[PDB]
Amino acid sequence: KPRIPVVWIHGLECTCCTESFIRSAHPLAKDVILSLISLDYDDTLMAAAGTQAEEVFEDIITQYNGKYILAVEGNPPLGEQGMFCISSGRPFIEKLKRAAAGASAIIAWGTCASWGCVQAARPNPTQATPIDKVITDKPIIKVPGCPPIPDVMSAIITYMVTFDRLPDVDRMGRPLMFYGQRIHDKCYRRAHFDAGEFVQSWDDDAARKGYCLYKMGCKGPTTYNACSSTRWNDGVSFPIQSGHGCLGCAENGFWDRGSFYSRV
Amino acid sequence: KPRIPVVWIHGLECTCCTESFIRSAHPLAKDVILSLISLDYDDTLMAAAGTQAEEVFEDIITQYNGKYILAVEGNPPLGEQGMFCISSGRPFIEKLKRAAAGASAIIAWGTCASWGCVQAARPNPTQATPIDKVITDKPIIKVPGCPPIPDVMSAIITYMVTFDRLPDVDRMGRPLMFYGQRIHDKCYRRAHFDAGEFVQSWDDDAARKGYCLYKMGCKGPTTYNACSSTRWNDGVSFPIQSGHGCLGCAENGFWDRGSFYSRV
Amino acid sequence: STQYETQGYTINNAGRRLVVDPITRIQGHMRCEVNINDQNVITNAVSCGTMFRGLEIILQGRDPRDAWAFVERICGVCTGVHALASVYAIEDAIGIKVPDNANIIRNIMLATLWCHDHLVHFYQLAGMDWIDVLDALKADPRKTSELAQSLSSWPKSSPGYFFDVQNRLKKFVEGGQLGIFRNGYWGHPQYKLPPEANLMGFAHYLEALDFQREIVKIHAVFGGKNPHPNWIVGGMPCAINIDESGAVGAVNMERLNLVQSIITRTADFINNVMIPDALAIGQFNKPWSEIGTGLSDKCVLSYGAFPDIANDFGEKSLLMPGGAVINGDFNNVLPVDLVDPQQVQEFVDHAWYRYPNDQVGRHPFDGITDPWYNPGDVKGSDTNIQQLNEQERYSWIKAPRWRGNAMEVGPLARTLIAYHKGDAATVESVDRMMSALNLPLSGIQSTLGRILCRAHEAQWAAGKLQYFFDKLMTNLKNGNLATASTEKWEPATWPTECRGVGFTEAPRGALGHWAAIRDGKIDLYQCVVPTTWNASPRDPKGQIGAYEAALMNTKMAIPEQPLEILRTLHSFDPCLACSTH
Amino acid sequence: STQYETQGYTINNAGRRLVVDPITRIQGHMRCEVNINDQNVITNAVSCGTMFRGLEIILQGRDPRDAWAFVERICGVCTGVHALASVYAIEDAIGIKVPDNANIIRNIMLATLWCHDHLVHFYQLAGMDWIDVLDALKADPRKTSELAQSLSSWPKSSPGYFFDVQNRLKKFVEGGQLGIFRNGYWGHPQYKLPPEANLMGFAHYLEALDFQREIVKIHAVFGGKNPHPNWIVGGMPCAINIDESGAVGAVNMERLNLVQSIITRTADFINNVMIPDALAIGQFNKPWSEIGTGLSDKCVLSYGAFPDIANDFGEKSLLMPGGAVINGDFNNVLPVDLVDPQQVQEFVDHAWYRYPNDQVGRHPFDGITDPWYNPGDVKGSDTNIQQLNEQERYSWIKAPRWRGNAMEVGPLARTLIAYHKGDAATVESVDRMMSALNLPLSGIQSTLGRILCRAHEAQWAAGKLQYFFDKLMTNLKNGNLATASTEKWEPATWPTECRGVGFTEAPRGALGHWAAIRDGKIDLYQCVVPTTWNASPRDPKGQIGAYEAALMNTKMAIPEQPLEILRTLHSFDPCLACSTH
Ligand code: SF4
Ligand code: SF4
Ligand code: FCO
Ligand code: FCO
Ligand code: SF3
Ligand code: SF3
Ligand code: F3S
Ligand code: F3S
Ligand SMILES: [Cl-]
Ligand SMILES: [Cl-]
Ligand SMILES: [Cl-]
Ligand SMILES: [Li+]
Ligand SMILES: [Li+]
Ligand SMILES: [Mg+2]
Ligand SMILES: [Mg+2]
Ligand code: NI
Ligand code: NI
Repeated sequence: KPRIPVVWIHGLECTCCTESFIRSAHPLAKDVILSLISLDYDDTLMAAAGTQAEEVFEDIITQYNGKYILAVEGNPPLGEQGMFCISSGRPFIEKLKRAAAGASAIIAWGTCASWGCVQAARPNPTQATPIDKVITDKPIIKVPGCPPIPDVMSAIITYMVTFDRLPDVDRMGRPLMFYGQRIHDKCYRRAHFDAGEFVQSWDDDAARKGYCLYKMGCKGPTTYNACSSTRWNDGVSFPIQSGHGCLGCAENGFWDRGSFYSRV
Repeated sequence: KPRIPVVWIHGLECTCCTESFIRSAHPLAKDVILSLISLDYDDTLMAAAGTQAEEVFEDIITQYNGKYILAVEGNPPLGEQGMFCISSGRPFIEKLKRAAAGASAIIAWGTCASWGCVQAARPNPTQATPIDKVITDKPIIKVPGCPPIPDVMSAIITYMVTFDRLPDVDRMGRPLMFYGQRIHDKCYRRAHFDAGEFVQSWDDDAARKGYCLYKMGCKGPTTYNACSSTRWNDGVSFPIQSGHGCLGCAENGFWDRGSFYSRV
Repeated sequence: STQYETQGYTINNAGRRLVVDPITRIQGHMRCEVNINDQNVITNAVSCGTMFRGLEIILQGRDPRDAWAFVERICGVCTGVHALASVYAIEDAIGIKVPDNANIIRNIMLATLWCHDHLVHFYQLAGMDWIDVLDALKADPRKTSELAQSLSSWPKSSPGYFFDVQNRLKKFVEGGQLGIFRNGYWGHPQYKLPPEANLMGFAHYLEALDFQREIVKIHAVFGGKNPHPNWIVGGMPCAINIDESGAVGAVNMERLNLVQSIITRTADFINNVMIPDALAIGQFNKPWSEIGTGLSDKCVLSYGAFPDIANDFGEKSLLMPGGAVINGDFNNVLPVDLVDPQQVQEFVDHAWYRYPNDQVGRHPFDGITDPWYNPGDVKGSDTNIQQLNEQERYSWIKAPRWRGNAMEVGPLARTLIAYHKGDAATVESVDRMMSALNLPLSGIQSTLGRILCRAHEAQWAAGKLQYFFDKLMTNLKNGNLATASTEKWEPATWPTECRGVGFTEAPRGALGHWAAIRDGKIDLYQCVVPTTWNASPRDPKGQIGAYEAALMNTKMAIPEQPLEILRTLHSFDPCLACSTH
Repeated sequence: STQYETQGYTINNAGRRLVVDPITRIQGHMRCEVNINDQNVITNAVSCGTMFRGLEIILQGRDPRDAWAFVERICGVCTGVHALASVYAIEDAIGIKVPDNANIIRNIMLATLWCHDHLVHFYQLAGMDWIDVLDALKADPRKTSELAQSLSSWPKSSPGYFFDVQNRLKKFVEGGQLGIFRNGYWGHPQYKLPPEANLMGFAHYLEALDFQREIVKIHAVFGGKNPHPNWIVGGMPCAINIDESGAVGAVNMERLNLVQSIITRTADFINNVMIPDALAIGQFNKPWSEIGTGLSDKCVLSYGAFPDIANDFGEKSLLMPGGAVINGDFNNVLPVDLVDPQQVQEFVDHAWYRYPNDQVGRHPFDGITDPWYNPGDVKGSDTNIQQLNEQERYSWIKAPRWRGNAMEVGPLARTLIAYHKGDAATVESVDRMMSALNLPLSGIQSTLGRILCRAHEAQWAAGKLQYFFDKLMTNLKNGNLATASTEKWEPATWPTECRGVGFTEAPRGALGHWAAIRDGKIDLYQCVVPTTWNASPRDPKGQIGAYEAALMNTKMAIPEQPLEILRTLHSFDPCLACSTH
């Protein structure tokens, strides 16, 4: 049976969300690509370059007009007439708008596509702007994080394929399944928080016992994501488990909320 | 270089600890057996039976007198002159005593060997008795749980091999590394406990959000183990994560502390 | 010495007596004794369970909702099956119906166990009876690669791989620390594989030892941990949430994706490693299609298992068929009723228990577990058994019978029942398997057949995992998420007095738990477990159980090296803790 | 048109112009233009970075302790290396010395990234330039098995395996949804592997796609997550506790056991899959040992990396040597000083930035990042570029030079430096590789050589992982657990004004971060990254950078299909987000 067409485009970005996707443990990214979707355009993986890649993009969005899903990683810069991000000699925003117009729905992977992420941190030299401030007439599912968790990305994909619908979202467009609760609502160090048992300096006796990272700047109390439950890299760890407070990386504006080491 | 000799014996037991051992993810049990220790006697795995197995036992404990580690799974029954557990026609306790006499140290795997476990629950028909009440002149490391976590077992083995010493223990003989803290002091549902957010009946809305299991009888607040941090089966889950309260299975007497569904 | 006739055998305790104690590469504690005649053929066999714990006694007075957790600790090898039987029994007593997803998840738990337990048995327990590990050192790695590639598509077959396995074994043996291989039976004339097949088999032993750990991740998702997952009366505790806030706290799409990945891998391993190895053992050991028949051509029993219609334990629902055959009459598969007092009964005239009348058998609802260690004259003392007295009490295992008949249970039994009930898949599978070996159907009724049927069933169970997973996902796609019924969770909702039976097919055979509840507590809890049937001692008629029968008439090449006894015993996958509980 | 001479090249922009935009199978955004003569030979090459974000501007006024987290997001492919350079730079500025275990763990983080990044590049990014995926459909599975087994001991080589892979690919392309293979260069005359080698390589592409996910579990243990692990100024946040209460909250023996298991698996995969495949590509593409030389026989640069003596960044400490070669004189490996204002300088005369004097170079402590999009007299317009004007400003990438020389950085550069400094391991590995190919040492200075050196370095790094792990364990055995120095954590302890340099060898080459702190805040933060060097535009002398040089003089079989351009560009593993930051 044919597979659902997917076009994956890249604006200003670091490629962490694409990397995160290939770390999926179940289903393997290999199996997603071979068996669950038809990944029909992706600059990071595709054989064709240049004019041949432009032909793929054109052919897919034309033949599958109204039927493909658009995945976006990164964001468009509004500065310098958009020429802070150039594709095929034109502003990236032109490619985003053309891809969006034919899409049935859009997945904004990562904090860049969802909110702005590091390039939009003060003073935002390029006037980087999230996807939903440019594309205003399409469903957009925001999957924030820098990057989002690998098996969250693959679970959202499998959900959509299996159930043939978009995930239910909160008021910000984030899937309820993984973004409905705070990191701090499911944190294994919460017993220490509630007891007043805190790391006060790195590698102190508290740190060696896994005490709470609140006083070291943990932003878990204000951050919605699945890192403390699903965890990272086939469930091996998450930031807090390995001794660093949450940075807040799934939340809009997290770079400009003060130092990472200042208390929430 | 030669590997440390290990004799593994079995009293009254269900074999859960041996099965747990072979679930180890890192190091694989294969690699423990081939490269880290010399597993010189083990009724569950060894080729030899009967007289040939008796020959192995006698040869190893004689050749390696004072130099082998004794692993014990299960316990001796004192009822019926010991004949509730018979090995080579004689009470198991005789084999336990002979093996203990030559050992440098003893590992009591599981709640059976450590404390008694299910056969010692009321009314203890066989007068099942933990190892440390019979063997009183040897170092005994207690590794409780029904069974202990696979990767805890293998970590304790690797510690001893790498560091050439017994783990430091608490006042009950349990390794501090894995038994120093309560399940509840590292439980990811603690936020819910602290907020008064509890499952009240199975599959209620609270259960579907991962609320705390205290009102369903969870014994995590009185149980020392690593289940809520190291977790089970290559970190995949633990009892509470999959929706059942802790039974208390690492603690002495846990079968007779009232119903598993009565609150702490 | 004495002789008597039963079930077509002549039981004769003249001649040399051989003792095998401990029996290794089983779970728990067993002793076996035989007599051999002047032709080194077994003329008497004695099965003895050498442990007891008393779970039936410990269960008295417990809350019924807690029972599963206690009885799960009957055994950590067949882990989960006793919990399943317990929740079935308590739900049958009280009158609880569970939601469809709970039933489906319980069927996934059982199928996962079948895959795990059968795979580990084949390699870690029985494998060294068939594979000469030390002879693997003589293999040519290129010819090993050729053999493996002729049998299977499995990827791991390079000559370099087989050389690396061989070299690792060489270095393990060279310093004299042979570990689990010390003082084995290597070189015995009944080892018939060529060196290349021994190396291939050993490589696969190691692959299975690694891979088995993955299978039980399914149990960890739904049940929290393995060994000894968790369950509830009323369904399962693993609440589901796919598309709502808080799915991080429940079985969600990521958890289900993990389960699917394990299913696929498990089927792949069983189908391309275990199945071809089993058929190859068959090919090189065809005489063992004629050894160890025992009761498998006389009397076989299955209760049935895997109800596909939630809360329906009838014939139209159970995916693994039930039934009984007696008197060698496979043309009349008989229905089994676990409440009928004339069907399942246990005798203790040759076991270490007290009944008011030891000449009669007790149905489990009338069961009694009153331990009484009384070995009589054992040519030593009460604490030094030199020779069990099989004319008197000789085991901790009770003697179950069905309508007074001694039965075999387990994979071979089940396969025969399904075949003769006309299950089309089973008929086709068995016929194709025996055709491939160029053996008659009767060749399955043997020690070799037990092994072949176990492998068959691992393959079947791996397929059924996918079928059950798909059923679960269908329900989720239709918005049916329920995993527990709690209407009768509270004891104030229960009958003041009630009783029930929980039954299934554990890996080793027919399992039942009989429970009576009074005033909110367990009044009686009696278990009859598959190895209780198979390892049974004798009854008042002198009838022998499945292990003793399968050993009878067996030729031994070298009396002091009991390889033939081990082969046949191990073919049943004995679980002695289960048998005695 | 114009023509001029530089670095032994004749740069001539007469004739037909070809444009490749987008370049795919890279990170980030790149445009390449070339001119080709009547003989289909490249006479001019133009490297353009088509993105910019401005991290150097964003960092101003931040707390130095936070800088690592911002600059880590320069790139998610080379994830971690900017964080490492950053904590090095801030520690250099303030005067912080980290504990030995922190240094060891940082070295493990870096070696893990080298293994991961090099492996994925080989298969997922560069592989399809060498392997004709569609031609794999024509292979014979048995001949594929025989080829694989002749090259490696890797287990996964059965004929049935290769048949299964081939059939998966056949099914994939059967519905006409070719996905990442659509409109590729399949059948180009420069694809030289036989069908069986294409199928072998394709199988390995899939194996590497799966396996790479495991490598980064080391990052998850020590750094929380990958991509984008966590770090601190003063060491690492992953406190260690092996034998005390509360080890469940720290890096304990179980966590260390996980790390060891990954190290072993990673070395096995690299040594038995990637290494033999790289040599096989060499064997079938020997002409590519003479194509794409560029600057690699002229000017190469390494800063050095992997300090073995904690806090010592000198020659006696760095396990990966540093040095520079110019003028083709490999007999004179010169020392590099990152503070010397006459050594590293960046020019912007051909880039989209403002300087007070664009005819001079600025050392990074004097660096300026003032973006100015001014493409000048393009063909087309400023928002619709048909041809860049390489006589004016043509890129977001600044142009770094070393003592005024244009340099190549990365695996080949490092290999040449270490070889010519007499590093025994590097000399042995290179000599054995080139002997296996029957090629001269000069054959490494080429597009093929870049790929061979990358494979060499993956093997080198996998071995160093074990070395570092063993060093960590030795410290733990001696009771040395410390992972952070905190006596200068608080801003009040810092100098009021200070500056520092952090440097390393990222997978793609020499990386430096230059930081100035004043009054507790970042006053200046300038990055010069490996792809900044390699993808550099021209300077005031018209000197060309490594990519432009490597493309010069290349023959194209089919001008419209840029396979030769892709091969050479991909051989550097371009990271365009790194290059522009
Ligand atoms: S470590 Fe962070 S998320 Fe966890 S309990 Fe403390 S403040 Fe909350
Ligand atoms: S689920 Fe149990 S261990 Fe966890 S917070 Fe609640 S009572 Fe404590
Ligand atoms: N299978 C199994 Fe265990 C036995 N006998 C049970 O039930
Ligand atoms: N490797 C890498 Fe990325 C680049 N160029 C950095 O630093
Ligand atoms: Fe995956 S591109 Fe990486 S920076 Fe924060 S989400 Fe963006
Ligand atoms: Fe591992 S033998 Fe299983 S019952 Fe509780 S520890 Fe005992
Ligand atoms: S920093 Fe990001 S990865 Fe998770 S723990 Fe915090 S949301
Ligand atoms: S029941 Fe046991 S397995 Fe752990 S969560 Fe509780 S100590
Ligand atoms: Cl794109
Ligand atoms: Cl943001
Ligand atoms: Cl106990
Ligand atoms: Li029922
Ligand atoms: Li320093
Ligand atoms: Mg019973
Ligand atoms: Mg810069
Ligand atoms: Ni059992
Ligand atoms: Ni990069």
